Amino acid sequence: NPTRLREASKSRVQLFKDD
Amino acid sequence: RHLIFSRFRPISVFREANEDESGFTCCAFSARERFLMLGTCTGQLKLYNVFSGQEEASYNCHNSAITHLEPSRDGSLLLTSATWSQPLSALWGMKSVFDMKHSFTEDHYVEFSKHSQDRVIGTKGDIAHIYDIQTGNKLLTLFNPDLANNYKRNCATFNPTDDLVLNDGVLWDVRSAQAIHKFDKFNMNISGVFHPNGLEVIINTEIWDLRTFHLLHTVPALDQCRVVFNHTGTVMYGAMLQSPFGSSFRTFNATDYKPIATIDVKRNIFDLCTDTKDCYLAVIENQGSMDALNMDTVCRLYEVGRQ
Amino acid sequence: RERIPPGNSGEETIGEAFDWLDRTVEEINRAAVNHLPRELIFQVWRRSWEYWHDEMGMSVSYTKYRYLCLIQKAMFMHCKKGCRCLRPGPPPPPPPGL
Ligand SMILES: [Zn+2]
Repeated sequence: NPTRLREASKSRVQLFKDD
Repeated sequence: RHLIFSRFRPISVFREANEDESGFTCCAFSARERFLMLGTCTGQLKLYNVFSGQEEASYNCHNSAITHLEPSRDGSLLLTSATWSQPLSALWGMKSVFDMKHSFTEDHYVEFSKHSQDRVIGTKGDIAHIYDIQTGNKLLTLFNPDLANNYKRNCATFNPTDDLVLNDGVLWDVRSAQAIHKFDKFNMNISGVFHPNGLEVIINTEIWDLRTFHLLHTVPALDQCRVVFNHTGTVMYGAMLQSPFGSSFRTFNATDYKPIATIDVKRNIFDLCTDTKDCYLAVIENQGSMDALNMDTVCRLYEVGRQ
Repeated sequence: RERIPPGNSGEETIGEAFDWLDRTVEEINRAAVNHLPRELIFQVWRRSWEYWHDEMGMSVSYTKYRYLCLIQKAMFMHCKKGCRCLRPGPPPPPPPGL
């Protein structure tokens, strides 16, 4: 998945928290 | 001086903005002190605006906990060291873009030369390496197996004029790459530091005369402490490393080595740093334990000279 | 005023973040068994899993991440005391002006 974290308005932690 | 440096007053707290558990491990002021720079346990670096408290940038530097940060005097360069992941140290640029310039894959500690900052001194176990900043090329390695003290926390370092190097308790003359003196060993850990005055060497509890190698002072309250000087070399801060981290720091008069104060913070102290104005002190402060699955670690900012 | 470059943390992709997490947890474990007591590692792993995965119902990714942060701190403490024990780089800067 080539979407940047900034594009998604996510930090690493938030990304892992959501799933 | 004994009045001013015995009074400290907390004014703010910085926490990692997006985390449920703050994980700061290291702090330093930026070259012009608009920002506090904070390393984290996962190898990122966060910059907070001191005035407004806002986080303004996050960088990805290493794959393990930041242990050391040093901005260059002009603010165009930054040195970092980490914990277990290679490369352990590196050199970053801080102009229009944040970028990596050089790797020091096996050096666990790293420092700029002191007079002109055109060089970096690195430490690998008992060995010191000196690098040229432009090329990255290794200029020399200082090591002598017959003279080593094998201190557990060895950190090589330049003297203020860049003509001398202290490494593993051995004075080296840089120009000739010859060992000049080997200091007596009285502890297992601390390898030692030059006084900014250019006249003394401070190794754990022993203060030696740089010219005559005489023992000048014995300062028992410095035992196992990690030492930091303020900008003018008039005051020393120390925090004890026996979790073995102490919960106090001590201030000392840097000209006669007399104690000033002991300040109990009721948190384990991981690191600390001072600005160039003696206005603020920043402290990395931890609470909790592995047993509780909680190691919340925050940065507290103090006003110096106010109670 | 002092100026600083824009952050690059947000320039990592979603895919590479997940791979970073998987790869790093495995590597920290292999490294830590040469410095820390093996049963300490096993104990923090199992307790972290019971609490955040089984009890709080968080994802395996979140669970692994809370665990990694604890081990990174343990390693930090070990190396600060002094240690005589027996791969893709940083993401790119964002494009300037954007
Ligand atoms: Zn070890």
